[PDB]
Amino acid sequence: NNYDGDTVTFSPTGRLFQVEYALEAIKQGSVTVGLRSNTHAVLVALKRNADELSSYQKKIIKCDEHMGLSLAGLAPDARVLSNYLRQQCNYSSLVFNRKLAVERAGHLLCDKAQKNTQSYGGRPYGVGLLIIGYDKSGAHLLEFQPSGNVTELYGTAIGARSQGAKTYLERTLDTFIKIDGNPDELIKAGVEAISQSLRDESLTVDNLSIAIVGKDTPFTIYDGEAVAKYI
Amino acid sequence: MTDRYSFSLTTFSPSGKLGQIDYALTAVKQGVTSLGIKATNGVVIATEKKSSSPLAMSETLSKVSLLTPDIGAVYSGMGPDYRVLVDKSRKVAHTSYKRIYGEYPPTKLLVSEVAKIMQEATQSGGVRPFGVSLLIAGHDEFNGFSLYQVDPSGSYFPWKATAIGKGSVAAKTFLEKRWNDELELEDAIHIALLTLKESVEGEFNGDTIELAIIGDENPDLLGYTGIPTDKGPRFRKLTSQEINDRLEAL
Amino acid sequence: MDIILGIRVQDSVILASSKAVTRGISVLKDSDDKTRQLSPHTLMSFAGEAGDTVQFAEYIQANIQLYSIREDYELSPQAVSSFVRQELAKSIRSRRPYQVNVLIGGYDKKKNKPELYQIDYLGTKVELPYGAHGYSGFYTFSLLDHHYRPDMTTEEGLDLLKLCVQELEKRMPMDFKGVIVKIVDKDGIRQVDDF
Amino acid sequence: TGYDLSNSVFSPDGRNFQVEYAVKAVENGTTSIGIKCNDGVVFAVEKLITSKLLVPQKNVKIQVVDRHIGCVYSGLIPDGRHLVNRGREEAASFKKLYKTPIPIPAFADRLGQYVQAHTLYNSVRPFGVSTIFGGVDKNGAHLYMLEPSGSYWGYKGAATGKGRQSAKAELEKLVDHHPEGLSAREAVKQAAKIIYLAHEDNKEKDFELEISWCSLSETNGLHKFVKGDLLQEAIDFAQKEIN
Amino acid sequence: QFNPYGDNGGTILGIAGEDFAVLAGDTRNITDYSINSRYEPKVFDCGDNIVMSANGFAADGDALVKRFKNSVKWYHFDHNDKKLSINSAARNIQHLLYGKRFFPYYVHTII
Amino acid sequence: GSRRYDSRTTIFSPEGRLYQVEYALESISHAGTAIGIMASDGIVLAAERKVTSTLLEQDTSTEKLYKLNDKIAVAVAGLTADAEILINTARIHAQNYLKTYNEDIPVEILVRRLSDIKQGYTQHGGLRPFGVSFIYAGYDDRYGYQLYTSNPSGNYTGWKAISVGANTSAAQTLLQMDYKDDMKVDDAIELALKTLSKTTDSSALTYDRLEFATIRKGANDGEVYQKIFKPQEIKDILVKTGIT
Amino acid sequence: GYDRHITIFSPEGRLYQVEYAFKATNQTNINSLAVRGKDCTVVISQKKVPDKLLDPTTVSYIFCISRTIGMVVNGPIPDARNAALRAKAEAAEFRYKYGYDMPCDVLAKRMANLSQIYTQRAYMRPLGVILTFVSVDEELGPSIYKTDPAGYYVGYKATATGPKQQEITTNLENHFKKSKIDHINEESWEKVVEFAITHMIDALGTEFSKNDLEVGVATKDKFFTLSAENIEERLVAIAEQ
Amino acid sequence: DRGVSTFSPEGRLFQVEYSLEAIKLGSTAIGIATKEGVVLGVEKRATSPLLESDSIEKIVEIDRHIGCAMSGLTADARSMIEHARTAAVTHNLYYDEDINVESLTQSVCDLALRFGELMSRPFGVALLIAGHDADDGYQLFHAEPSGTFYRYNAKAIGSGSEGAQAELLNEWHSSLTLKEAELLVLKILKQVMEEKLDENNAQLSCITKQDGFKIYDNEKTAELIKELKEKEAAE
Amino acid sequence: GYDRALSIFSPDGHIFQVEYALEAVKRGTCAVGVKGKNCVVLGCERRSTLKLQDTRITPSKVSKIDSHVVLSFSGLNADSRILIEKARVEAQSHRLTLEDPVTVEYLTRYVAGVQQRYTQSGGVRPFGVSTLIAGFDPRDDEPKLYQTEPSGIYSSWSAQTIGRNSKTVREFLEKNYDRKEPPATVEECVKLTVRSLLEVVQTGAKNIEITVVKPDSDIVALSSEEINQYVTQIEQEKQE
Ligand SMILES: [Cl-]
Ligand SMILES: [Mg+2]
Repeated sequence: NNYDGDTVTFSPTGRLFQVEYALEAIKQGSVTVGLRSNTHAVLVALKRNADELSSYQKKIIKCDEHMGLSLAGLAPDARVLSNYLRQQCNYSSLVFNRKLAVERAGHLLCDKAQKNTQSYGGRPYGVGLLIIGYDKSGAHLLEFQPSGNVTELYGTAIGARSQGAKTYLERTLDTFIKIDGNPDELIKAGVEAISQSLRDESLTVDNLSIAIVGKDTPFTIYDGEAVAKYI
Repeated sequence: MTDRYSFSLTTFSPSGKLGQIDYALTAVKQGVTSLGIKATNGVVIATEKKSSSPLAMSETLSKVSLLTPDIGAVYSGMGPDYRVLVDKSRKVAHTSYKRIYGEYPPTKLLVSEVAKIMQEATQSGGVRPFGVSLLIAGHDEFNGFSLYQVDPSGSYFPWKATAIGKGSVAAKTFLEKRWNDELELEDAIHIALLTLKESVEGEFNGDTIELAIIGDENPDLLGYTGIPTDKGPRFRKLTSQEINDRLEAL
Repeated sequence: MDIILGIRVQDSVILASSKAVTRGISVLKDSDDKTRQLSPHTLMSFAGEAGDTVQFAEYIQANIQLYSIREDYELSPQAVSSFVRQELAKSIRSRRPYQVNVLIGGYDKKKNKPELYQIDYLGTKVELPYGAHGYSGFYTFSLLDHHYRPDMTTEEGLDLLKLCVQELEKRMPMDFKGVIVKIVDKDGIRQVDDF
Repeated sequence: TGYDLSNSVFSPDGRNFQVEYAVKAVENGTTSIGIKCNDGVVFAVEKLITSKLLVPQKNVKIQVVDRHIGCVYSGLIPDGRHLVNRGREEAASFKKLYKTPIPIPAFADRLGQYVQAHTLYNSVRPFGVSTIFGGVDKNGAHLYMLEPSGSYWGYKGAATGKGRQSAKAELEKLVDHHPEGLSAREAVKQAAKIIYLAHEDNKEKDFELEISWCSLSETNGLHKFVKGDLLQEAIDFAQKEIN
Repeated sequence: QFNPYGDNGGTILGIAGEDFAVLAGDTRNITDYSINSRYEPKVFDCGDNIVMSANGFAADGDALVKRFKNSVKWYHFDHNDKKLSINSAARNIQHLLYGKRFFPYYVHTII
Repeated sequence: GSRRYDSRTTIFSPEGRLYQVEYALESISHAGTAIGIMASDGIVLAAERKVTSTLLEQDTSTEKLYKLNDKIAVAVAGLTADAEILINTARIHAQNYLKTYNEDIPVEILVRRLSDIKQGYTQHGGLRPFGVSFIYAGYDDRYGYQLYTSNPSGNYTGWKAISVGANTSAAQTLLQMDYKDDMKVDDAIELALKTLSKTTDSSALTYDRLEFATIRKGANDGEVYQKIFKPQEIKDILVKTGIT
Repeated sequence: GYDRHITIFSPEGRLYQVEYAFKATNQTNINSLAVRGKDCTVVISQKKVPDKLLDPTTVSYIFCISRTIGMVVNGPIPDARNAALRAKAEAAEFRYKYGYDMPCDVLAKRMANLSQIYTQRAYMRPLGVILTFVSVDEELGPSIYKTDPAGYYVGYKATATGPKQQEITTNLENHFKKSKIDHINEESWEKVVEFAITHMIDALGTEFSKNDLEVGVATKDKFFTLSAENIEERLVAIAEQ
Repeated sequence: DRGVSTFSPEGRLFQVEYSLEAIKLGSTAIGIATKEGVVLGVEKRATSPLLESDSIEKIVEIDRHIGCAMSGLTADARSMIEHARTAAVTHNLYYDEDINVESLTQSVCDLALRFGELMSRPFGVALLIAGHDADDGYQLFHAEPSGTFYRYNAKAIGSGSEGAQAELLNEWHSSLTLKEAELLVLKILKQVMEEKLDENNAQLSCITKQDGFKIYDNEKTAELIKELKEKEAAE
Repeated sequence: GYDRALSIFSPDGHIFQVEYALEAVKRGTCAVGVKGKNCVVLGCERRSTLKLQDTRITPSKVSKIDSHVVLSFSGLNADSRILIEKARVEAQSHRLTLEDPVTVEYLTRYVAGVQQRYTQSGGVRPFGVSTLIAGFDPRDDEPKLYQTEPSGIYSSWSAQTIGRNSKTVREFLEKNYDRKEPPATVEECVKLTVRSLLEVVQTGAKNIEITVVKPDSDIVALSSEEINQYVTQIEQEKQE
């Protein structure tokens, strides 16, 4: 109200309104789902078009051979953060000959987002990210909020109508976690999960975006006729 | 952890007033009376030592400060603002003058430098004006004796005699009647003590009055002998006893 | 660059400047004009290290031309020479100094007088009736000491200059490929095409 | 009015309302505690299980500084991480210059001055965390608690977050009933109990217990997490006491 | 005085065929009259069907190859996984080398 | 953050005026009147002091008339402290030009420089403008005698006769009435004092209230002399012109 | 009304932020007192540990600035520690640059000048503390110098600070009106501490245990703080006469 | 007042949303991508008849294979064009090749959100970036001041955009010839323009693989306008 | 440094500081530019509120940027000096690096770029100035006349006016200027420029300034008496 003019100001109940408004941009964004087993981790994203002449906005970004994310909210902010992740993954490789741990990647994103919430002039990031990866401790899925809060999860969803996919995954938890050594069945479960967040529109060939990383699988994105199999 | 006040806090109002300078002058008005009188053979500056507590040692608080061996200063208004101006005035007398010319600056130019510092606090980013008016008395070879007033705006004026702070309007009228161009230094000290008695409520003695002169050279106060040209400081702060002696002949 | 001469007569200043440009083994050019017009009545000839000479001359030219536009006025030869001297005097204590010596020949329209200034790369300025830079002066100053008069005409100045150039062509080891000559007077700057 | 809109502004009271508003963010957070024992310290925290989809034992809240200091905090979790990152820089530069690992009181003031600095300017926001931290140094065990204002004191027991009043009452009983002191293994058990008792304030969602400890005898004066059998023993002890 | 350069010996050889190319190099690494290693690979696969070797001072050679491999990685990120053509790779390497014009990578590079 | 407290000194009003410049000019309209009159054989600068007290040491006092170099002087209207900042900058610019070109600075070049400094404060930096208007009286060998004024906007203009400070509307009408192009310094002195004598808010115009100066090309052997009038000399010229 | 939020003048010539910083001074509800002996300077302060969970040994508003200089603070602990760290840094730097130990009155002046800057510069707030510096200076002898948020500072024969400062001040004033000297005419510091505690008891009208007080003593070439047991010995001697 | 980089309660940057309103006030620009080329057309909109209309440069060359049309505060586009040209030429210097149209667009869009308290506000101009490369063929992009860019088969920006876009919805198909696309841009421009369309107040351009980016002569456009009039009168 | 964003967008998509800078231009004295077949003429109003002026030394309204290009303006005078200075510097820098004087279009583009930069830089306000930049390119006999404004847009004009009552003089020029046949001579072009100013100026010849620029750096300012002859001839023809 009076305490939402900038990110440096707490409200009388201890809330940061500019951060909460940035959180709101994510809810307006298109739905994206994340889930994993012990062997693989999958991202599924519903891409959004401007109109029938336009292309569908890309939702998934590759960060390294073993790590990448999907976005929901301001796409330019996802580009800034993903670029930062690319550099940190790259720094870990060049200096230490070491693939960056997914947990440590989350910690870096948290701390980058935090600095923007405590200093004047800046603004919070206006995007949520779902980071998947396969590192030395197996498959991982992270959820990044621009408040700074990063969370390691078996599955989740962010964006508009994401609660539907999130409930499905909460029921399916015991099934999809066991989908080991079977990438197609894990993607099927992600495609079935994101379908719970759809209304009116359905999953078409240039609408759907899927990515996968795993044990002997580099982070690869599937778009176009490559995802027709899963429709 | 940034200084984001890069803009002026003193600005022109629709009426053409610089608010913060006017308000600083109001702070000066609330301050304790101080005065200055110029004689033929000297200058005197004086003020009341308004003690905040009787437990406080008012000797430690110096309202009258030596700036150079031949220049002294007194104020009305906010004491802390005065103390930092005295520090800066003493330093600028060395950096912008003595280290260049090998001698102390004349009164008017040191005043000019102080004035400049005060003007900058009236226009620079993220600062308020100084809440003091200074009375600077001094001597130099080519200008002789002189007395200057400096205001929060940075403006300065030379005076034959004047007063600033609490009872200045009444004090200035008193000085107008008594001042002439044939005054000796002792006569000016006598008039300074008479003028100051009117604005003081409580005790009036050497312990509650601070008074200094710019007068003859004091070779006894120099601290060394062997250089004929260095004859010693013209600034001298009168002792508690020296004030009480003149209060008997009052 | 090698030989640059200057001579101030009654009503003009004459600058003579060699045409050769030599890079080590070969003479790359035999028609080089080692001069810039700073303003309509002020000419600067120059000689020194390769690159630095032209870079400096053009830099000075740009600054004087900027002044002329800003004030709608031509600076006096004295003013231009003082500006040039200060640039060189600033240069000498730089990371990499301009190794350039110059002669500034100008006609002061206010005083109705020709003026010749000699300035070396250190910023050493002198007003002279005749001047030279480098080894030129070793041969030519004795001639000019003998033959010069302050009341000489421009034609007499050019004849005296031919006698300098003949002496340089006889006794100097380097073939400087002759000189371009330019006259600076009340009517401006013109080039003597046959010398 | 308007004194609460800008950080570092004194109200007519002499208060910095923005700092007091940061305290409300702290009071909104999950419960965290600290217990000083005979030869060390024990830290514990309440982690709310928002969803079944949270991976158990993975979203670790307690953080180590150097090798001998544990830090836990309640409120805005990123603000806590930022403070620990600074703490690690302070501990690193101290060891680089002076060789010895940073003493706990020395480390406390480093955080204290840094947090206090964020109440000096309107260009920055106060920290939205109270931080309970401590460990073992050359002079023995130390437990501290640091507020948004920069204020900190040494503690026998400390507690912050939504269940702080509940916890504080329980800690006060331990101080009274054990003047000679509490052992490290006892403090782990009692910490578990206190987090379980303090969970009545956050009783809607179920939670996950997380404990750490530094003890001269039990961990060689190094910060370690309580894991496996010792963690389960403390959970069983806590579960038995609530029933 | 400290000499930042050294000579690790070795020899490399590139030959271009009609529909193939070879880049060969000996595996010996030396300093002065001592053998450091009898098998220290000097020719590297850099991705995108490009092979590279930077023979001379091995520390500058390793540095350059490492930087070029990284340049291939960032080319993919920045230009939608486009294959870096050999001619483009060559021009990119010119800039890497010339970037240190006044403190050079002391190596003969062949790709 | 800090934005909350920023007055924004360098913005346009909806009408396309600079608030702070306008308000500075309002400040200057209360300052003591300064008049400059240019004649064929010299320039006069007259100015009225603001703070009549009997105890002000007038002979060592300088609030209105300042010397920039041997050829150029200024009359000040507005904040004296602000003027002194600018005056010292101008004094330096004149000596930089003299060092560079070995010629005294042309009057207009000095004026433009000061005016450009003032302009800067209206377009960037977020600081308040200088609450000062100058009358520049000077001589050079290009244009001869010149009068200029500059104001807080950084705009400057040339004049035959001009006033700044208080009552300029009244003052400019009186100057416009009695000024002629063939006028001489002695006549311009009389005009300047008569104009102040009528426009003054005081009861009478006296010597202790005035600062007065002339720039004459009537020094020995065709040089230019700046004369800043002493108190006694102002008193004499007041009796001569018949004002006291 | 933004003249009340930052350190600029109000129409009355007042700095409201400075005035409100003075009010922050009494937020702790602690009273301090300082007096001078012949050879010593004693400073006492109330100690209040309301929480049983606090480690009482770490609750302190007395600071050892240098070996010779002690400082008691009236105000919140974060600003107290801000001031303490800076005073320590300034005292150490002084010794390094100028080759002798920073005098008490010079440190007070330096900290007062820093406080003045916060009253003039807008981005920095004043610290909400009153700093009372104590030493046995090698030139001036037993010394008490006090600084506040306005940037004011002055020397004292004795002084008091806190919510009930006026009661303590008048008590001390009356004693020095009788004795007609600027100090406590007593050889040992132990008896000067006993005087200080006695005259605080009389002024505040409250009795003290060993854990209710905190004492700092300055002697020639060292300043130290008394333990609870050293205070207990002091309290026993008071009660026994 | 309020921060320049402030989020609204709906999760949008105020300044970015306000700059989008400035772009609505701008003159129309239309782009149509085909397999034979990409056509770019603009409304010139001279404010007075004395203004020499050929000096209105709202269609601009970035490289030989990339063109650009603008709409909104067109003075803001100059530094964007400068950056685009430099990016294109710089990439050719580093890689001995043409730069991808997407990569060029992405470089332009990276400037967009560099504003705060860097430049003081977002750009008040939208760009249609049209080009060809070997990898993805003929492409048309819409570069906004939000930092987002969308590829389009056809796109209209400026004051007549929503009307023009609905018309492009019906008219565009994947088999359009270049000649057909030229007439279609002229048709839709004539529809949404206030003044009557001619060769002086409207400008055409295209980009083909063979000839690269070309701004059409007024004589050439005049013939295409005359061809349009006849084909509309034909039914 | 002072970084504050003064030029920003408002909810309706306007940059008020830029628009308020145009209001400063509207207040400024009228300036007009008319290009003939082989010349360009720049006319400028001088307000007659200011008499007792010294016209020798007062800043003239038309400024030479180089020997072949001139710049006139309407708006804040102090602001105009900053643009003129930068332009004059860029003109000499172009000669120094390209070995050729600036084209009129190039110089205009530069000045317009500076004006634009001040509409999206922190801490600065826009220039309260619109310019008319006129001249002939090197070795070219085609006349050039451009206009700039605070936003930074620029464009070429057969004829144009800016400043106070520019609406009226643009009305006059829109009906009196024929593109198919522009003013063939210098006389005709100057006459049309004086005529256009006489719609607004409302006083004789002291208030009008005329500067004629011809090809190959031939720039001359007309005197009072030369302009006064045009004023006399116009009104004598008008009495009919
Ligand atoms: Cl200090
Ligand atoms: Mg402050």
